[PDB]
Amino acid sequence: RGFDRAAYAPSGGVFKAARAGRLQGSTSSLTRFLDLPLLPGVDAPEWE
Amino acid sequence: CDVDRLGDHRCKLALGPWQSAATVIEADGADLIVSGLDETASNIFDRGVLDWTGGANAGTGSDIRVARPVAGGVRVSLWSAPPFPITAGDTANATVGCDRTADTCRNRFDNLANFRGFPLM
Repeated sequence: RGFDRAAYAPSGGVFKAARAGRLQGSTSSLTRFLDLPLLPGVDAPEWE
Repeated sequence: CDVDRLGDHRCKLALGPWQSAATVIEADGADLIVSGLDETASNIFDRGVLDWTGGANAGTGSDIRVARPVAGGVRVSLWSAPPFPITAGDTANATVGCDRTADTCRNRFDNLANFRGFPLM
């Protein structure tokens, strides 16, 4: 059966790759404390 | 991408400038050294075809597995040895090779209109 060393020599391929993005990054929250006067339309507004 | 073989009607390749004309400086079967090819042409003709106008092949070309520029003109390594013994100085036609990677297709030709590429799924 005919065979060639050159035929078996490697091209090296196309090396295809696909971009991916994964998950989310943790942060320290900037909590803000508010002291507005209590207003109507809010349930139980006394010690809130 | 199905740009694939360049110049396919569905592929609608621009063709034109990339194609080049070359002659063989030396005959080494698969590794024949060629002349008339620019250093820039090498590595762009990688995965290309090297139709030989001269000789029995008469425009039939073994695929160039790898194109690397060397002294004395680019040395072309074909995927397979050419059918029939190829004389040095035989007329040849040099063709670009399309990797078909979507990015490669885009960089070389950018045929968005005819890219059968599905890079992101």
